[PDB]
Amino acid sequence: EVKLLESGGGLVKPGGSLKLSCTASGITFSRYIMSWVRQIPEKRLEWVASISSGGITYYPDSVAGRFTISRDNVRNILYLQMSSLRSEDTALYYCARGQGRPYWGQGTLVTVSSAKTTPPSVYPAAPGCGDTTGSSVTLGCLVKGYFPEPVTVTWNSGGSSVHTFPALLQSGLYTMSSSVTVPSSTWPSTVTCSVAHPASSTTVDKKLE
Amino acid sequence: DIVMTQAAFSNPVTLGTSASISCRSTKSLLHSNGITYLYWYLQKPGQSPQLLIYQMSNLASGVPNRFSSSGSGTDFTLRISRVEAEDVGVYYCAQNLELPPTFGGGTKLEIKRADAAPTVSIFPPSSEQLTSGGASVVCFLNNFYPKDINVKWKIDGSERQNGVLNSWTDQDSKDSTYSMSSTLTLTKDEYERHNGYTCEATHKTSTSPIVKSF
Ligand SMILES: O=C(O)CCCC(=O)Nc1ccc(/C=C/c2ccccc2)cc1
Repeated sequence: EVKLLESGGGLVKPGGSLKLSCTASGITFSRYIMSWVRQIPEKRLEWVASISSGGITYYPDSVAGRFTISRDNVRNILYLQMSSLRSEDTALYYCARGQGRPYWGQGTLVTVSSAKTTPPSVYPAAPGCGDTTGSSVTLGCLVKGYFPEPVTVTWNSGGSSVHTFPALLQSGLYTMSSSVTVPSSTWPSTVTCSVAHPASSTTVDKKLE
Repeated sequence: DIVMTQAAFSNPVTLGTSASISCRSTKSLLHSNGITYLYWYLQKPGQSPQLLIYQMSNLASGVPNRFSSSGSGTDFTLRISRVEAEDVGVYYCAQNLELPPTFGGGTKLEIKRADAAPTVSIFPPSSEQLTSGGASVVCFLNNFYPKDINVKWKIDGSERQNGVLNSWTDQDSKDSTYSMSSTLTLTKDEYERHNGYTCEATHKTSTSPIVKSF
């Protein structure tokens, strides 16, 4: 197989440092111009650093002097040592073999802030007094008060009518809801929303009624 | 730097027909070896970027031949034949001819379909939430089309515009519709001194605003 895997991301205080790493199967880093790129909220990729096969390093002004890209040719590992981190550095960082047919990993999240990692509060959203109790019912789970943003809502895994809305920041904490739809002829069969928040190593399962 | 330019949007495309996404570079991407170093990738909501085409005309792994790219060294066109609902997302062109790596701003692919009214479902604060002092009322306006819509809140007949938060999804990869949620957040105290909350949704399809209250 051929794949790149970034790791090392997480929460960091402004002015702090962090070291990202990248390993791969099927790609020999020493032979290429290897790079690091990052994806911020804007969702438009930004080049962070590159290192040629010759070992020459390249950096944009945005990180010049604070970031250092390096490679361990023997163990086949790519690194990105970050320092004097700024809030503007918050993003999803990708490791990439850009030449020819580009390859990149799933990315690793780096969050720079003083804020605290808070677990999510999950509240069930089901029909109560006087509702459209019939064919096709809209159920849901409200998730609020968490941080960082990365959170995943899964419905019995077999969810095809799910609608997970973009999380919104509120007073420093994120909030989002997820709705699901199923025919009333199967409502009394157990509908559960599983909220996962790796940031706080928390997973909350709420069974609607 | 080699600047890559694409329009932010393209006209809505009918399912089953072809879509064309343009892109241009400030410098030819045609290398001396005869290869043109242009690649295209796709970004769908909640997914990592996916390579579609590289070296101008080579399909990446798992990419159906409905996708193709053509053009010169500075002007290119990504073509998607027989557009499918799952094709919605943002298409990016980029160059890997030289450093520094540069990328286009991305072009969002819009799918045109038949109008649809929003399925509205409202929910009162949960008991578990009230026991903590909080009080947020939620209502979903799901699977509607077009994406243009507007929700209004009414507490005891009065309009409560303050304290409301709205969140919209991207075009659905399956049904090509849009969805959104409206959440009026307040203290359990403010919530108690009232009763009868209204989630009003006025679309442009019908003249009968679908309103739900409790
Ligand atoms: O020989 C040369 O100088 C030309 C090659 C230069 C090069 O590596 N370019 C290059 C470097 C990195 C990328 C990364 C692209 C990417 C795209 C999507 C997600 C994550 C990363 C894309 C291209």
